[PDB]
Amino acid sequence: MAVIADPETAQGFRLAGLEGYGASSAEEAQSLLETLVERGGYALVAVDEALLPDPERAVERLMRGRDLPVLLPIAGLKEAFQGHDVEGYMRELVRKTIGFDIKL
Amino acid sequence: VSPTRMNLLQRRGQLRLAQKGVDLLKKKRDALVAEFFGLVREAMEARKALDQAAKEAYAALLLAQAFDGPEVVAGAALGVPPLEGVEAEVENVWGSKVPRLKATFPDGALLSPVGTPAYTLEASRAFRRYAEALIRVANTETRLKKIGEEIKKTTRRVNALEQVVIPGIRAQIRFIQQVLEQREREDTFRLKRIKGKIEAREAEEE
Amino acid sequence: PGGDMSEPVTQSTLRIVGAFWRLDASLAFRRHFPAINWNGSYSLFTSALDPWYRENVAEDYPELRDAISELLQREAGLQEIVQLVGPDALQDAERLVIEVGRIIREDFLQQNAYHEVDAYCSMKKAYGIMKMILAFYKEAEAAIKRGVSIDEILQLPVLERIGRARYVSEEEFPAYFEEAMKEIQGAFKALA
Amino acid sequence: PGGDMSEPVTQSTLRIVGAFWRLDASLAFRRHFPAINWNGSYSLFTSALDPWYRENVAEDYPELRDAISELLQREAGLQEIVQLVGPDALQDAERLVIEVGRIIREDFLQQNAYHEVDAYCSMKKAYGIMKMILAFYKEAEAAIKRGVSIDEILQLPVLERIGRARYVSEEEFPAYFEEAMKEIQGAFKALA
Amino acid sequence: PGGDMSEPVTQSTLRIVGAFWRLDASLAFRRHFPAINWNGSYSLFTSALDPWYRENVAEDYPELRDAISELLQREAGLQEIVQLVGPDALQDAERLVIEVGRIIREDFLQQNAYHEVDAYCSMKKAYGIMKMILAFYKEAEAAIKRGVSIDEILQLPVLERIGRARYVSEEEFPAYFEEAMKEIQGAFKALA
Amino acid sequence: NEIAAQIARQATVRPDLSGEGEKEEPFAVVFAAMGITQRELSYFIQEFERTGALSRSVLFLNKADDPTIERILTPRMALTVAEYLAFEHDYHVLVILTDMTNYCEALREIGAAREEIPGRRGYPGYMYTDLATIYERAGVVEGKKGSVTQIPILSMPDD
Amino acid sequence: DRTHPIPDLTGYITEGQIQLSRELHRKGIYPPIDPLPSLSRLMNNGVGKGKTREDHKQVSDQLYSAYANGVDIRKLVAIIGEDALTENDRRYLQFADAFERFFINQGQQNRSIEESLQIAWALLSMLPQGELKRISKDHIGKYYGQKLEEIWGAP
Amino acid sequence: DRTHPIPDLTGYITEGQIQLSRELHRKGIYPPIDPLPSLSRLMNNGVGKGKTREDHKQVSDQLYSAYANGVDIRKLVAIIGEDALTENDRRYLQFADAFERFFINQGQQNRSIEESLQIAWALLSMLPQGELKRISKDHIGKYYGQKLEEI
Repeated sequence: MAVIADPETAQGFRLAGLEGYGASSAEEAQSLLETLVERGGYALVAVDEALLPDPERAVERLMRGRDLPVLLPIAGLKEAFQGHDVEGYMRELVRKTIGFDIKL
Repeated sequence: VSPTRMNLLQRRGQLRLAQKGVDLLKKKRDALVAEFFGLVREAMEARKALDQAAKEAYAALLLAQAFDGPEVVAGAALGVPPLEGVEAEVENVWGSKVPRLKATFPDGALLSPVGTPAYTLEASRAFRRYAEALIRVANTETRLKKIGEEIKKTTRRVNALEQVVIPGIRAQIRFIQQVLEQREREDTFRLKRIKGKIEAREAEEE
Repeated sequence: PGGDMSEPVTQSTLRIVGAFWRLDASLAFRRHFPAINWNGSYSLFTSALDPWYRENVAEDYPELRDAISELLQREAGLQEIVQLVGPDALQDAERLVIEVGRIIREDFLQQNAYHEVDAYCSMKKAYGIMKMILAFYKEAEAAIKRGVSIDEILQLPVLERIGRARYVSEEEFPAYFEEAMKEIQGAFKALA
Repeated sequence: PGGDMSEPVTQSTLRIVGAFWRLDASLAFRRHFPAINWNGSYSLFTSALDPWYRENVAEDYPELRDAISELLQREAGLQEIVQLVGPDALQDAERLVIEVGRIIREDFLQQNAYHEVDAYCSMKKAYGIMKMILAFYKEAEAAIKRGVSIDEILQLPVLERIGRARYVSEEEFPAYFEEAMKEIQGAFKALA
Repeated sequence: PGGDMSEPVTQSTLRIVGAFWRLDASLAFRRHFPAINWNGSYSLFTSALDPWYRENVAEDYPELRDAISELLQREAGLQEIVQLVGPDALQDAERLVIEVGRIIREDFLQQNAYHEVDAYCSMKKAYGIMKMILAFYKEAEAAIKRGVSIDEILQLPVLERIGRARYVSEEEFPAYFEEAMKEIQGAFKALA
Repeated sequence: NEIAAQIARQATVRPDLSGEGEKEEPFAVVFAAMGITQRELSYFIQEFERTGALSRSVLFLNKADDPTIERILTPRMALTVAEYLAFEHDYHVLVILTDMTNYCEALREIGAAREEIPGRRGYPGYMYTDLATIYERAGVVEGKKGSVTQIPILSMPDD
Repeated sequence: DRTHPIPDLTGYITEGQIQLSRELHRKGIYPPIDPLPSLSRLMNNGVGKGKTREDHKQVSDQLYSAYANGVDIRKLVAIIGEDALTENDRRYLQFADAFERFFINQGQQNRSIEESLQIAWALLSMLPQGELKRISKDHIGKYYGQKLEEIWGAP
Repeated sequence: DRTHPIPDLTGYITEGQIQLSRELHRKGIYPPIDPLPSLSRLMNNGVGKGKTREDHKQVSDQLYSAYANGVDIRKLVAIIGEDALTENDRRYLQFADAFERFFINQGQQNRSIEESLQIAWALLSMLPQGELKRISKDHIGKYYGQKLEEI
């Protein structure tokens, strides 16, 4: 599969049977993931939230008709120490998927 | 619609059907919402499990390339083959199909069962758990988003009903009612007029 | 006038006649005859005739007629859900009822008046046709109970026999019926 | 005939009367008495009656009444989400306004006609109860802004007290009101 | 009387006149004048006049007219769809149709009766305006086909040129029209 | 009106398909106009003289500026002539009655001037019998060759 | 049509109605009396202790609410399916079916009031105790738990 | 009912009408005058250069066309979510609500024509240029100055 992350971890994912790369620029990332999905030989991808928070504003325009390669955000090198805020992401997802701010 | 009595009764039937359909859709939405709030909790729990399992692989990869060899890891990564057994299972959730990841992902079947480096060995076992937890998060969040889509779809349908069809049918109904009342009033005025006219004429001939 | 069932003459008639056969403009536009609106019609003689039927047609005729009427009522009930959610959203336990409604409506009730063999229809013929329709229904329901998808049920080749039923002559019909019955049994026991 | 306010007699009546108290059946279904719906009802004598209130009850009575009315309006303008999601998943200020709407329509509007004390109420009793509820709502809002949760606030010992003001006699109400306002102020310092 | 077209005077007039210019209140509530409902109106003279247009306006005037009318008809059709699902739930072709429809009915059909210039409009002027609108439509369609999104189409500078075309006087309109064709061509040609 | 004129211009029997009869003599058009306007009348006359069918057509014109109560007689005169031609000189006749709505207007007017009991929307109570005395004057007769074919045209008021 | 002048004025003057239904009739149920739109306006004064058994009123109310719930759930299961319903909802479904098959469809029998209350309690027992929210606890302890026996083994 | 014979026949004789809305009354607005179904036929003879300020007629026109869009955008927001928007649909909802809450709901006070036009320009300013394609370019350069922070 694939992952658009810091290449320093991408080599670990290589060790994990999963090719990965990146160049710490949103533009080149969203440019060559176009090719990546046109070369859609993988079932899913991962991307750091920093390179882009939402991969849909990148790939949905080409992810029409297909749904197999699923895209989801993953934490990065910076967050690996400080940690992630699951609640921020979950709440910003539920707010749109149900139309209200919930669970306070 | 032509204004008659048959049409009026049909429009009333339609209005009753629409209301009894609105409440049914609302109940379907309530069940969907129960399922959704049941899913979101386990989804955030699986995300927390992924977060914690990230620290293990992170710790393994930091001191591996640092304390142990910096290039042995690159050599081994180029050595071990990648994964193409990542087939995905189809799943239907509330009348619609979603993918379900069922990546083969062998464990001992790959290269170097027990090998030379001390940290490159245990690290390779850590990205195993990393990938496993990640695909678990994938499988739960995809269904979560699907259920959310169905909920907003049902909401859109309910609002469409309750603010476009019901008022339109009420307006049609009242227009037909006015037409029918008007015609009845005209004909009774005409009857009274002819009755009085012939009665005046007969009182004239007595 | 204007097809209005609320005129005074139709109302005067409603309270006098013993049976009432209602024509509808929709089925008439579709060229689907006899175009008798099943929902609005009725008959008040169906009880006092049961002895004649049990003695002259078949011992269990009233029960078959009652089963068919209950099926049609259930289908008419489901139509109000279809009309707002669409036919492809129902559970297959319900698409079965809708499809059997369609089969009944277009293979039993609909009748050709100009065909030299479907113009007239005996009563034991109708008995046979009802019998095998509801036999197939019961079997296919038992099937869906075993995880059979609804679509392949709607492709079994015996449906063509059931559709051709009403064009068989009155003296050929018993052989056709005794063949179709075992064929319907086999269309499910053989798949196992 | 069947509850349609558009019929000629109701339309002719609504052009001359000054108040329209709307009894309702759904309210009586959930044991809310007297079943006057505060949403359809209306009155046209208030604007002319303000001075009698300002002189014979209090100088701020119209303001308290406007506050209670706006509070009920907010509460009712929120029923869609609470029916979609349920109360216990709302935010802080929304759950606060929901619970205050409940306190209102369960300790102020509701009245037991068979009880030997609540059957009748003065104007000053109503003014006192409204002032109590407004004080509590102000304190609860400030506290939730400060950092307390709602579950503590709904367990305050003064909720049962403000919910008991319906049943105190007219002679023993004024001192009751004074000490109750004292306690409402009191629990606040615990919230800060 | 009620704006109702089934009243006897209207129904008696519709049997003898050649054209029926129907006014609408909905168009007048949003200040769209002359507020004529182009869906309900018709004219039975339009065919006998073509030998006149072909010699006195332009040889291809009827083609322009028929294309404009067909565009209006399509946008009227699909706006019923867009009413329930919003404009984002439909593809780029329908978006272009909707935008060109808004352009047509806000830059061609409207006519300020109190403006010192717009109050009167010749035939050559109307031909030129229709020609501009159709030229832009064809170009934008080819463009959206070859990979430009809708936003850069809507942010073009030539739309302000087409929009103010009706305020240009008669004796100087031809030069404005030539320049406008230049710009409609050049805003897409420099746009690859 | 265009559909009616097109039918009149193109209509023909096909005896090579029935096999019987090989004559194919054209129709003789009887055309009755009640309350017709100048526009529609001009269209009809020009179409007929284009197709060359005036030499075998009878016309009873009652324009919209003619008196109203005349329209009580136009259909009956037209159908008298049609029946005569068909069942006496073996013609195949095609009758086109251009607007029955105007006939009903005239009927209602003369009926309400006389103060009867009116029917559904003021129209008289005998309108059914009155229209039947016009429509039922058509068909084919045993032992004769002629035929009378009717194509009434009416305008449903509010569709 | 319940707006025709005859039933309209009869509703003005009388105290309620018993609505017959075509659906129960065609489904083979007799007498096809439809409990949801029917209503007796003077019922409260003629039931209770000293007149009938003392549980009469609450039993009738619980039956009414449970039937309405079961009917709506039967409509919902067609689009959702019985595997996606809660347990209490499946109970309500089965209750509604047994209700319109045993309580309503009585045939040409002559039931007394005590047998009617027997059948009512046997039906209410299909639901879980604690869902019976209109009946008081004493009546529950006194009559709940009875099972359908006389209705299938006896006529 | 606007089609009842009384308001209907009265509509054909007068030179306009001021129609009151029950919705604005429910919202607490006063005077609950909803501007879409209202009309004043003789307006153009009384306003304009040398009678009122110069921008009167065009301000009215643009204000009307802008508020008319807000009503229908707010209508479709009531069916699909409020998520489906752009930068400008936010603008139009905000303008419509600020209109109903500041321009109409004036209370019992007496506003001159100058401060009325001032409020109107302050309410139009919360739309960008370019959308105000009903007014000309000159007095918008003149009057776009104040924003609604004056209350």
